[PDB]
Amino acid sequence: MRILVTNDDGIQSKGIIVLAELLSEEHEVFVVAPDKERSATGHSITIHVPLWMKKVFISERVVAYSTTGTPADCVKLAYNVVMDKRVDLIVSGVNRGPNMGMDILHSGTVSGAMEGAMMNIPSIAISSANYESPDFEGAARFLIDFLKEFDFSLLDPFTMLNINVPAGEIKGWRFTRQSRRRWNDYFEERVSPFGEKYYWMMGEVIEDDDRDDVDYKAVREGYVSITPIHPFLTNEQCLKKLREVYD
Amino acid sequence: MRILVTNDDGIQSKGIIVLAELLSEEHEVFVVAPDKERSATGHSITIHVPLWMKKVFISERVVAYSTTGTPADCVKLAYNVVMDKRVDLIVSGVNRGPNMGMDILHSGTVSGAMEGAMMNIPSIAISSANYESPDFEGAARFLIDFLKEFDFSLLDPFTMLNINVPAGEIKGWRFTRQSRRRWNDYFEERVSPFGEKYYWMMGEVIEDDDRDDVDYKAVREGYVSITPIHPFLTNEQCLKKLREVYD
Ligand SMILES: [Ca+2]
Ligand SMILES: [Ca+2]
Repeated sequence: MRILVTNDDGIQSKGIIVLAELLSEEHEVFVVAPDKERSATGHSITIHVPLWMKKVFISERVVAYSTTGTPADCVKLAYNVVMDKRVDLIVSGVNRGPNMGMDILHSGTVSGAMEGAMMNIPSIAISSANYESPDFEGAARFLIDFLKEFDFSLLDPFTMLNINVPAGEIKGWRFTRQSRRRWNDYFEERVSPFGEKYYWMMGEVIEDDDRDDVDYKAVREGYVSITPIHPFLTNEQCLKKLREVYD
Repeated sequence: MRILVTNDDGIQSKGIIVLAELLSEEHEVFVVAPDKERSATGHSITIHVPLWMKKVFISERVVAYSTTGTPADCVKLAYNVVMDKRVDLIVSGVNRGPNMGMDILHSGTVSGAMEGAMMNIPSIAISSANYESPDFEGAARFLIDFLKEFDFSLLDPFTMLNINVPAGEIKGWRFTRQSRRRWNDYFEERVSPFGEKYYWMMGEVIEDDDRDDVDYKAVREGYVSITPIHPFLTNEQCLKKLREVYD
């Protein structure tokens, strides 16, 4: 299987290296990731200026390239220029920290995998749900096992898998829905040497989902959270109501 | 989009001119076709003798060249010496007459596109389903409209689309599978002036497909037939059984 590995922390990140090396023992792995920190870049793409790539070494077992673009740019470039449109699976990660709730909208890790979903290529965004003490190997090992037990034909079109792995013990797998986890974010105001004020974004997490099958609850219980998501944001319930009211 | 256009009827065929002209209205078109009739040449290529090319005129925006080779040779030449290995799409046609069932194996039109598939370049073979009232403009116009509605990421690697446009009115299009339409060939015997007999190949068509989603049935109904085909001929079903018995 020809696998494309990418991430949003940079090609030199420990999370992507372990993932690539472990996947290289059984598959043909191609790594195309950002040449710098791309966390919180969401699904941004580069259209105003050109993109550049650089061949880098990360293992004699894998073909690697860094690009001046975003995670989504990396997937487009890998697909069209590095892998000759021959990609069997796309894995974006392993990210240091969780990617759950509404945070996935600005997640670079998720965007990489989503670009794959948009092309109907089986894709997975994988994150170690513990920023402080991440377990890249455990997440990678879990993935290798998942690839042997999961049947990707069950994946509907334009659908990818957003995966969050507990850092401690993995007590099992659980298919979940995206939660509404978000933040009470504010700003820390400060003053620069030249007398101009500046702001630092800060925040406290909000976990107020009443539903029992959401992503963070599963992870909280030591269970890997596997959420099938697609690039469609329509609020059907609301749409139906707006119509039965006007038109 | 850098598009390569070829055929099996010769660069002077009305079928290829109409097609190249329309595609140029919004695409960088290059035409590399045979300098002579090449219908029924299948996937033959020129390896025993040299290949020659000749600059030809068709449009002020379209770069054209005829060659002494087959449709397949044309694609190899076009790609390596005319388009600097930069081809986004290959379209072969528009052919005068259908290309469905087993007949696609000896079709020069199909082979032009199949060579592109072998080189892993998105390719399309397009034919007007009526030999006697062909409709080159209709077939070409359908393709232009189809391109605006087709997602090339869904066209697997080494795969091409074999398209047959019915003559007359198009009710719509369908993604079909290759049928087993074929011919019961035979020969009419005749004698030359010098007393030696010769044979003229003739034949009656055989249409005995029980499946409803095959190419010719869609065409008969007034629908464009679109079949995704590739250069892989293994009979998996037969192979499976052979391995079960000779394990
Ligand atoms: Ca990150
Ligand atoms: Ca022909």
